Amino acid sequence: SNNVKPQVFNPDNVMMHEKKDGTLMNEFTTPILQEVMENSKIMQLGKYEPMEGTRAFKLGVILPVTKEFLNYTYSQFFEEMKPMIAEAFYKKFDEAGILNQGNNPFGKSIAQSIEKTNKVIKGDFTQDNIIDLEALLEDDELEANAFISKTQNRSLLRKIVDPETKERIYDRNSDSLDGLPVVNLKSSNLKRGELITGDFDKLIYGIPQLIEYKIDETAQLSTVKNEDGTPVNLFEQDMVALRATMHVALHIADDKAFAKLVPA
Amino acid sequence: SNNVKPQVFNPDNVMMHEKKDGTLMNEFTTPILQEVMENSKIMQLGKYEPMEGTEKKFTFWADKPGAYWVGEGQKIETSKATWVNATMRAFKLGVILPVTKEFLNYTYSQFFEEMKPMIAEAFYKKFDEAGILNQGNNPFGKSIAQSIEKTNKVIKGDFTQDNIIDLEALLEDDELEANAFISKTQNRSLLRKIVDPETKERIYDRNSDSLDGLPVVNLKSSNLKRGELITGDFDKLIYGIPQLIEYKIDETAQLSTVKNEDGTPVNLFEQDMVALRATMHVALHIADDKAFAKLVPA
Amino acid sequence: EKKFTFWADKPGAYWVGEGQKIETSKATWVNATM
Amino acid sequence: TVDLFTSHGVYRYLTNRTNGLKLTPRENSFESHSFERMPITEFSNNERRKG
Repeated sequence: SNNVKPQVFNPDNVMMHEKKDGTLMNEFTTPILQEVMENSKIMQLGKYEPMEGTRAFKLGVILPVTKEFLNYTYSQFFEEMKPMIAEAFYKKFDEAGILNQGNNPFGKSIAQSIEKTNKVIKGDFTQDNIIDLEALLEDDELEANAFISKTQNRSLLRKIVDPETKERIYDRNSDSLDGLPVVNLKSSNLKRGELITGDFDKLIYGIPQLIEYKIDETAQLSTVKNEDGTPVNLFEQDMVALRATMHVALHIADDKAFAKLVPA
Repeated sequence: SNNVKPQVFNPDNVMMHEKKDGTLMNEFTTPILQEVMENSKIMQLGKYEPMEGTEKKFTFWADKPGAYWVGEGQKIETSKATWVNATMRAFKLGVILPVTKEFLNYTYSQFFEEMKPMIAEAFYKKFDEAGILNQGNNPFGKSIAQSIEKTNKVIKGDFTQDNIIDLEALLEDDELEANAFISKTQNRSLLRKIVDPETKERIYDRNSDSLDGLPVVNLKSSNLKRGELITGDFDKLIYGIPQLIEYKIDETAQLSTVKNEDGTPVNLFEQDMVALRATMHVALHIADDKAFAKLVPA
Repeated sequence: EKKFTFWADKPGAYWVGEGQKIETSKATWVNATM
Repeated sequence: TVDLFTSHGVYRYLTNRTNGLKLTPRENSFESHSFERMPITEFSNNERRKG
């Protein structure tokens, strides 16, 4: 529109060419990847299950962009944002399935399995506590397959050495503990001193609908209010939006297959 | 919010893959169509008329010259011709079916493909009941029942050879000849027991569905009562179709005759829904209000 | 055992003025078993 | 007047636009021919049949 102050949106999720202070991102240099992509950990550890139809639940998001931004500031925005959305979905799914966090829709999670079976070790990281953690699984004829850890505790793992072989139990190059691979979770909910392990083949997942993307220049975003409170009309307000959706399903076949180590 | 329960709609016109009790509808057994889809009885009996725009004009002769006997050398007198005009306009039918895309993926892949004949049936019935019986908010200021009402061309009494011949005679009383009968299938019971007492000929062919040798057409409508029968010179009933049924399927419009649980209009894009629109243009014209007559039980 | 599903409600249809809102309607089906 | 040519014969009908082009059979409604394929041949000016 002829508005010389930029449009304030509520919530402020719309991408804009002009900042609130009047700065204009003309000739704007494309951002660069300061971090690597975080793959889904339950899609890495767990067992895939061929599934037809839906239990499943639907993930989704919408990204609105001001077409000024899409023309002058960053033309390829939607092509470079697609994988970042996929990462957001993987993180939401991992956080729901593992930690029972983020308003998970399933009634199932590893955190709930552990809280039910009380398979928790109070203690600092020591070779004896690692062996006890593993024995909590082998007690029930199940053998540990991998470890889940907050990367910030490698400082603790390097301090553990086998007093028989007199060598590090943790291979800091392989990132494997006692010969088992350790995967790192970037989420803020798993605390520094916490470690999880289990036979992840007992954790089953399915994906009835792979991540689908649709770009639209016409819809109305009921959820995004103009400053006056009217809903955003993409066509009249010269705006564009990307919709992404996915269906994921999670199942835990045996909830005693998981154990957790936590600080005393 | 992260509210994962399924969306309630008002009116409950939206097809859904998940029920509010938590039942999830996989393995759906696709329903089989019991009946046969009905044709438009107006398109069957009436006269088609090409119509390019939403309106059409007709012009006919009305007055013809006279003649005179004149003596030798007498002045030959004048005479005059005259014409009259008539016109007809079209109206638009339509309906929209909204569908949740989960439903369209995991429950009924063909649903929109299976609805198209049921829509064509509902449209043809809407047209027939408007033009024939003046029912269903008839948009045209024209109809058979309305022409009969304005002419008072109604016979009262029971189905008899007497009354049915009187009914047909009521048309040649206006120099028109009957061409067909419109009746309610409930009443072929009555027609299948009226017999000419001289010849012992039955007025009705149970075999050919002919009444006094004219063809009979049955209405499925519930408005035409058992005891009622209609006849006319249907060549005087003109219809046109400027736009045959157009379907379109849209994934991003806003509906407004349907509201979310919170009262917000349904947005197909933001809510991940799809909707099927069907429309048709149809036009109706009674060329001569006197060309129709009706028999009614007293 | 055998099971059947049949169409039970036909969608309706509406007369719509020039530029007016087209209203919606739904089909429904019914289950039987014999 | 309508002639319909098939691989075994000609069917002949009458129609009018008024009744909706309902094809009505006609005097000598069918007439056999001794070819074994439809007799009419079409030539095209080019792939698109444009003048």
